[PDB]
Amino acid sequence: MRKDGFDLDLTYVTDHVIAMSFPSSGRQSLFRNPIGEVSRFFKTKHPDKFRIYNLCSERGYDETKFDNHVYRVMIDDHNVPTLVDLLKFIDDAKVWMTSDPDHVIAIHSKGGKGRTGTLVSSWLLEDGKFDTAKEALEYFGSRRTDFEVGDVFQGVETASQIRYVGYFEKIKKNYGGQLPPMKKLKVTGVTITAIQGVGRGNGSDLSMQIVSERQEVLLCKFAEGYNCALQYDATDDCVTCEVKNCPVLAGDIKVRFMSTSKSLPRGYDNCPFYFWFNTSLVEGDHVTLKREEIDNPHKKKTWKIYRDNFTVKLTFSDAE
Ligand SMILES: [Cl-]
Ligand SMILES: [Cl-]
Ligand SMILES: [Cl-]
Repeated sequence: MRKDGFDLDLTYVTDHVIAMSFPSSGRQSLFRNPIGEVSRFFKTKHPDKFRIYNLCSERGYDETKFDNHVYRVMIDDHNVPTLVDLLKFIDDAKVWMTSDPDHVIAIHSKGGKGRTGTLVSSWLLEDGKFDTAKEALEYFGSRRTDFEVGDVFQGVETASQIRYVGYFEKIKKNYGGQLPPMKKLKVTGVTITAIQGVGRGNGSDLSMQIVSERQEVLLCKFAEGYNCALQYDATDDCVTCEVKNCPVLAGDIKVRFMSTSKSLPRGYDNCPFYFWFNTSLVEGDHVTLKREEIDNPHKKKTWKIYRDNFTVKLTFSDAE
């Protein structure tokens, strides 16, 4: 049985904003579901000071029980909260932080990085500490790593996480802190540039899944023409796919690309590359994401595969 133990990692982002995590378990530990007991300690030994936010996956949410002093947010590892849930979090934090100058918010997630960073950086924007998502993200990265070099990827883990902090910035600045109006869209096309070196280099290994919040709503398989029609353009080093039968989409959308190619590595989320967007913040008839704006190609270790001009564009139709 060698070594067990409780390793509570606590990082003061500001004097009243804490990021907490438990980096050490491990495997079979006596300390199962530590949040309940950390909460119990706070309400006993430091009453009416700390409010804990527990950020956990769909599966991990089931293991939790309601707590008066704990606010739960459902977010999958290497993913983002719904924009609605992000705004609800900000509202709850605002109420807690403003009611008493001594009040502290403590944000917890398993890895103490991507999910925590998304919410902490959004909070820093709400409290006016920074004017831009980039500044907030870099600052949190610097606090959690104790390292000076400003890197947004030290603050969060994925490009969608960076996007969602940006979404909050836009909501605060341009929408009066309110959720933007619903926008209904259908995906009618996908275009991928710099396809050479990516799987088979011609799109024939690829499939695309569209997920609405947590439910698959469309699957396209490119080579086969399953809900689609693939065209490979060698002269422009790109693939374009007509997307067929897309249902009406609204709100938070996840797009995942899968491959039958052994040579194309999976990153996070059990796939080669993926991204999140919100339909309400789509401008025009498309969204185009560059290499470092896509989840997985954002990592330098994949740059021999996803080259400088690798981009993914979704083309939309207006659904009333
Ligand atoms: Cl419950
Ligand atoms: Cl792999
Ligand atoms: Cl239509």
